[PDB]
Amino acid sequence: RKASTGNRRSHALNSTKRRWNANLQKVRILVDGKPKKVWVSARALK
Amino acid sequence: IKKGDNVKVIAGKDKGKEGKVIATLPKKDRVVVEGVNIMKKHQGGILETEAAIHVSNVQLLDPKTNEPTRVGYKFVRIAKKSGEEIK
RNA sequence: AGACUCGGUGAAAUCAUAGUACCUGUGAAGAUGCAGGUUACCCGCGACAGGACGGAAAGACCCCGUGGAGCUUUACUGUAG
RNA sequence: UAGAUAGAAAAUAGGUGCCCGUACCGCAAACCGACACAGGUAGUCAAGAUGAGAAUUCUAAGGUGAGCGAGCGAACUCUCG
RNA sequence: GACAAUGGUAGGAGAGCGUUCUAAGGGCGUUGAAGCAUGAUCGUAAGGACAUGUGGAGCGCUUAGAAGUGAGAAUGCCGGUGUGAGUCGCGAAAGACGGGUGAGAAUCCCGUCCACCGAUUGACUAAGGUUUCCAGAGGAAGGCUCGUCCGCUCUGGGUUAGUCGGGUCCUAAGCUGAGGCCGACAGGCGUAGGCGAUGGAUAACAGGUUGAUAUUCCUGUACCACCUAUAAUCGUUUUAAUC
RNA sequence: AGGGUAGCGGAGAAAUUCCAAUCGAACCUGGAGAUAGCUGGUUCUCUCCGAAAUAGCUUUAGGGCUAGCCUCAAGUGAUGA
RNA sequence: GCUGUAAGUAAGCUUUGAUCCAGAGAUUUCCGAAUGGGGAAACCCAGCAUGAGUUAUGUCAUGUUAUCGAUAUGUGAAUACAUAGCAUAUCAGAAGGCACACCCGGAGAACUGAAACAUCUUAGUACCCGGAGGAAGAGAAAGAAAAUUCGAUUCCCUUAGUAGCGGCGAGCGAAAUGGGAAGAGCCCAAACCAACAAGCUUGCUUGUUGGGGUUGUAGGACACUCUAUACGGAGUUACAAAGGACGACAUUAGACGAAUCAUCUGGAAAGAUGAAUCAAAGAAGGUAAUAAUCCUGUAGUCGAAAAUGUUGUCUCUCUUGAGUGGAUCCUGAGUACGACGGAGCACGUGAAAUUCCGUCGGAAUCUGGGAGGACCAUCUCCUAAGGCUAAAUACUCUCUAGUGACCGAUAGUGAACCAGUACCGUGAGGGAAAGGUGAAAAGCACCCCGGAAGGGGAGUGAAAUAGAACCUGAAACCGUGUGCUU
Ligand SMILES: [Mg+2]
Ligand SMILES: [Mg+2]
Ligand SMILES: [Mg+2]
Ligand SMILES: [Mg+2]
Ligand SMILES: [Mg+2]
Ligand SMILES: [Mg+2]
Ligand SMILES: [Mg+2]
Ligand SMILES: [Mg+2]
Ligand SMILES: [Mg+2]
Ligand SMILES: [Mg+2]
Ligand SMILES: [Mg+2]
Ligand SMILES: [Mg+2]
Ligand SMILES: [Mg+2]
Ligand SMILES: [O]
Ligand SMILES: [O]
Ligand SMILES: [O]
Repeated sequence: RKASTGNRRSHALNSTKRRWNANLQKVRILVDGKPKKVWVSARALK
Repeated sequence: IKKGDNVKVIAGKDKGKEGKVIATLPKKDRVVVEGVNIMKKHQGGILETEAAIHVSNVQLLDPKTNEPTRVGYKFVRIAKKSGEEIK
């Protein structure tokens, strides 16, 4: 999917403002059902 | 809507007069008829051509009297107040 | 060479109205314009430059503003890395 | 050289040969500079006597007379002796 | 009829005038509306009638309603007009005379003299500007004066290439960049190749000629590539001439 | 001559210097009629009344709030001087 | 009658019906997504096929030539298998544009208010990007609620600036019951069967179609009973399946369309004066001055060869519909949920439900599961983890017809006129001033001075002190003369 995903605020311990990502997990592999490669999550690879 | 027939000019310079017409000029809405003579000049002292007026005019055929011209039935053809002969 | 006279052409910043003296005094406490005196026919032209708290520039100095920017730090709180 | 491919053309005759730009000023009155503005504006040629010399002084080639002038010959300022 | 009060900024309260428009009613108007101008008039004020002149077609009045409803001042915006002032300036510079023209000339044309630059105020091209170029007329404004003139107006007319600078040849810096790697989207990077000259290679010279074009036109003499036509060399299409 | 780097930036033999005549962070548009306890300006007549410049608190003293001091309409009712 | 604005001249056209109006069609150079290559936009350079002209080359005419994907081919081998790639063909695919409007989604600020400010607010606004529509979004209950329960969604009112959130300050802000507009509900997945498929364990199961079946008061499967029958029918092409014939209405040119005479003034009447008329038409504008009866016009009525649009009936298609019983099976998995950080729900981590995001762990199978504002129990209601859906609504670049206690040239669009122009700036971009002769051009023949310009005269016209810088023509400002005075 390859997207900075969930871009919202980051509060400190006293709640100033700051933007962040939550960049969703993706790791690349030789796909075990098609001989090519692509970014893939871990949550699918259970 | 007129091509050289009779009229009576009623509401202009001098009235009670009649005459026969030349160019109608559909855009400017101004007809040419005996009854106005401008003293134009070129390089004569005067020229005495013929000038125009707006339609303050009316027709007269049978009654020998002005009437509202009234194009009536299709036989189009003119059909005046009292009498119905061609325009 | 400019300036100055004659011919030609012809701007400007400025400008509350003006027929615009001086002294001593008063006064926002340094007056062409006020009080009291003094002298001075009306109008010019060329020069000087004391005054018009003259012009030009909503004072560059100083201060105020719970005005603003830039900069520093062992000021606070946060942050990229 | 791999390869093409039957097997040329000496020198001869004849013809065929596209688009753009080309005028003018270009150390200037025409470009930038708001002006017909004492500014800048790369490059080539660059003669004669004197001189080491593209320096300097005077002249060829050639170009120009500078887009207000006539008077008087005071202050004052400026430029020169 | 008496009695008393009636200065006044900030500011509070009250009554009022006029403008534009609307609704209704009633009226005026070429036998001259509105506006404008003049005036010695009415009202306590804001204001309003009247007479006259100009003007050349719409307007008032009473009652009430709604308002973009009033302007002397913003270092206020716009426009016009002065003041300064016929005053400073007229943008380095050597001109003079004669003869013409013309309505009219210090300034225009012609000539003679004079003076000036001369590693230049000269001659040639690039960038650049875009018809300013030339002829014939014109002088309303422009020209820092005048102007019979101009780079201003009006009409008409002018720029010629197989060989010149360039393209159909090449390329660096750099730019773009299939596929591709990256990034939230946009898009960013970059190979292949491709574009891009101030450089590299490249076939031409002298003279003459117009008011205005010149290695472009003509005059003569030359060159490169190419096709077509023609033959003196080749000989399995090998290798040999040959690409 | 041809090219590059662009403003929360660039380049800087470093001066806070240059970045299309401007630089303690360019330029145009949009947010935006930003904000201002500050200055300046606020349009037609009359009539009646008529002050204050103090107390307190105020990251407040040139601002604000409340009480004072005014006005208007009701009410009280002779309480006031 | 015509040869636009825009005059004027000359040539010509037109009852054999021009010009003009409306609909269809033909052409539609070049640039521009630009698309054969390249490119300083509107220029250049090529390729291939065919075909013009040459003896022949140069030169031309037409057509064709990008990329991407998504299909069909062949071909592929770095490695044999065969994939990456490679050459070719097809597609009305897409790219781009825009109305700065309205919608959804991604990302996403600061001045400011707080009397300062960091939580906060402004604001989830701006601008940017993306996508689609003519409307979008949402959506058919894993609700709302607590009764005599109702049974998609959206919008308007109202509840309410209430309840609540909050450095409890600033401020923010619902929802439900109720009254209304519009009213619509449906298909998959799964368990079951048939068919074909590799593993054929010769066990059946997975892979693909068709059926089959779509839910809470539980439903379907499976078994059983009837309806229907290739149709009695419901069909509904705007979801529910996707194609086509044939009538009515509106739109794009238009036509008809009642009625008045005179006197005075006047340069000219449409006014005053009188006597008359039509009215389904006294709305409006023009006409030499103010017009129901002069013209255009209106009320009303008629009218479309062709094209479009919306509607209708037969074609047209396509379809079985209920009930019982519930032995056995199925009811959407790395999902739901929890924690951790965050967002959003009016709701700031607060006791904080409910919903979404990322990492990580990690349930059940109807005697089930979720909610009912922490959490457990009883009760009540509903059944996610798959999808579609008209109207009611918001806006108007634009057109048609209309309207205004809206402006009437320093106002109003910036723009009434040849304006996004001249102009300024390298460029993004910013941005002007300027309406009126008269009724009609009848726009000053002719004389005179003058080089001309300009003027005095004469004439056109009611008026030329209306004569083109032309209605009206104020004040500043400048003059000429003059009563009084210095
Ligand atoms: Mg003089
Ligand atoms: Mg050139
Ligand atoms: Mg010069
Ligand atoms: Mg020498
Ligand atoms: Mg004024
Ligand atoms: Mg002479
Ligand atoms: Mg330096
Ligand atoms: Mg402001
Ligand atoms: Mg008070
Ligand atoms: Mg298409
Ligand atoms: Mg949490
Ligand atoms: Mg999660
Ligand atoms: Mg006016
Ligand atoms: O402003
Ligand atoms: O403002
Ligand atoms: O402002």
